[PDB]
Amino acid sequence: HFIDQHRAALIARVTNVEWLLDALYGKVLTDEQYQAVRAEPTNPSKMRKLFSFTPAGNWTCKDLLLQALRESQSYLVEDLER
Amino acid sequence: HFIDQHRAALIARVTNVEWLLDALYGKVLTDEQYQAVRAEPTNPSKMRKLFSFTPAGNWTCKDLLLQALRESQSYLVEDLER
Amino acid sequence: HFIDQHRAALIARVTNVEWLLDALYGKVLTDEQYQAVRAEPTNPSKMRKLFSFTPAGNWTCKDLLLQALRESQSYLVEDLER
Amino acid sequence: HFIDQHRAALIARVTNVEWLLDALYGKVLTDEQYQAVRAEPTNPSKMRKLFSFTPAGNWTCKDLLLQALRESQSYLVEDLER
Amino acid sequence: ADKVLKEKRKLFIRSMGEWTINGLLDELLQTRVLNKEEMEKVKRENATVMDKTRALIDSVIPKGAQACQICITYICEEDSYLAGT
Amino acid sequence: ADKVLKEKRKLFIRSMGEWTINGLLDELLQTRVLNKEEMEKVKRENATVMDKTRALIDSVIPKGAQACQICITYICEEDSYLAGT
Amino acid sequence: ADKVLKEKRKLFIRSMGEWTINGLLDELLQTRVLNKEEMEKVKRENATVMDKTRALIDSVIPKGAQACQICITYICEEDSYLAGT
Amino acid sequence: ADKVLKEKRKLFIRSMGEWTINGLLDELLQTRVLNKEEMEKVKRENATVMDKTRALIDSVIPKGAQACQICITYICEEDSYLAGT
Repeated sequence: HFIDQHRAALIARVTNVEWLLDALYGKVLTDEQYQAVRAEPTNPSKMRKLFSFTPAGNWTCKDLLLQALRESQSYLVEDLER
Repeated sequence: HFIDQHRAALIARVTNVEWLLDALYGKVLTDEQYQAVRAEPTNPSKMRKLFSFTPAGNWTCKDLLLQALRESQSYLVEDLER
Repeated sequence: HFIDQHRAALIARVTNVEWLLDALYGKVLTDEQYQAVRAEPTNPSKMRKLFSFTPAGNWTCKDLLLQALRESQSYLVEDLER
Repeated sequence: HFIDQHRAALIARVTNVEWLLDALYGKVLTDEQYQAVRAEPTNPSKMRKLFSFTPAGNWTCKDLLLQALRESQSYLVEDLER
Repeated sequence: ADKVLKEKRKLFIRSMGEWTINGLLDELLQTRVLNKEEMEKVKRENATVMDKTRALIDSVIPKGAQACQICITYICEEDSYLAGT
Repeated sequence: ADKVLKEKRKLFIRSMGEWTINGLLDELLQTRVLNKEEMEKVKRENATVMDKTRALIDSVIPKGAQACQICITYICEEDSYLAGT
Repeated sequence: ADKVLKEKRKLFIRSMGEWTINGLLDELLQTRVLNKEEMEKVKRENATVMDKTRALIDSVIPKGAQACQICITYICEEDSYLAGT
Repeated sequence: ADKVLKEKRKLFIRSMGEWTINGLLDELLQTRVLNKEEMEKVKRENATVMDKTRALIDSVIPKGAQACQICITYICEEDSYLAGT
């Protein structure tokens, strides 16, 4: 549920979407999703399309995203726990 | 035609839509259609708009398209024959 | 009447809809109309929505559009006079 | 009102969108808006997106933009006086 | 009078490359063929000598009465092995 | 075998460098798999070495990936760090 | 403190050089803020100093309290005409 | 006068040299018609052989119509073999 709370945060914060995008390729994001999200001009808008492409309540996809965040920058997880 | 059979592959596969677009210009479609196809962000969506302009009953244009496919990427066509 | 005589041609001939838009913004086009015209991807369709906003008897806007066309390309303006 | 009058010039006259960007980022542009404007290809298109963020009724944002123009390029500003 | 010279030589310009490409488009700027903004728009596109060429080719919609041709004369001042064919 | 090559991973192919990527694109051009355009598109548009590599990964040539044993064999020619060589 | 740092800091990061930038990247990488790839992306950004700075500042966007602080403290050991107090 | 000065001598200023270019941008910063930023980008990022010119040609869009006189007078400091100088 942490994720949903930073579903809002990260859409306005993270700037490394293209790398996280990897963590979901085929796992959760097919090429139709992938290209669409990549085509967006801003990192905020890239995340906006991305999170509308993961409407699954499945914890797996959320957990994969978190692991991606942990392996990408490793900072936002503490910064959003506050 | 195989192309009619395998168009679902084509929309998701052929990553040089712009080259194909060149051949279909003066010979097949009106340039308004050129710009239209070029506009949408993804290669899958670019092909989707392309096939919506291309009449399935127009066999002649389809032949030129096949030759274009053969000259464009030249490996996918043989993998589609297989 | 210059416009009503060439509307079909120039809808599909001039590329720089956005440049033409600048003059219109100053005189006639409100910001809502500006954004509307800009939101069309393809230049022929972008002009089509522009001329759909200005198909009335207002001669000032029509007249300023001619001068804009003269200052836009200076090539198509002579080519359509011929 | 001076800037609103001459935006048709300025959209296609001043080049250094990035300098202008700094002041607006502080006052009006949020980070998502900053990225949006930056993603646009041409200085004219960059300014076009900038003025779409700028509220027409706001003197403050207009005034900040003018000061930015003066501190980036006041020699365009002197050519505007002329 | 010049449209066909490219209507039938379109894809040919998909082989035209090099800094001859910039040069090809900065003559059209001097004349009223391309605006500063359109010149900027073509330059801000990021293909190597490919979409560039298709952008100038998008500027042939104008009856190239003296435009389409001004391109052709610049092509003539270069070794146009495509024209030579 | 081909299907596994088509998936494998990206993060592992993402953990590469220059002096392999350059040689990969050279061969992919010369093996006629991608034309000049894709070579230009990868080398010009996709600046970020990673972005470049994700672009070659978009040259997985979807169900054209019998050519991707040209890629795998080039990986075999050099130091393979991937478990799925 | 934290929010104040960044708006005032785009404000003053326009007064700088490359000695500074080069060193900045080394510490921001080693303080685990971002990967080698983003450091590579900023270094291979098609600008000189200026847009690269706006890029580092796009790394302070997700930044938390300590993420701004590591940058500002690195600024501290030099002449901070940036007015870093 | 100012409008004419840009109108032409562009292909002609495109056949200029680093000697003049190097001196020119230094003085354009000094005369403050040119900002620190753009000159800083153009000298490295743009092509050396040619784009060097297109850089000051990015002043042609009124970054100083009075600067057209400043440019021509700087040209007068050396061999103004171009017409209108």
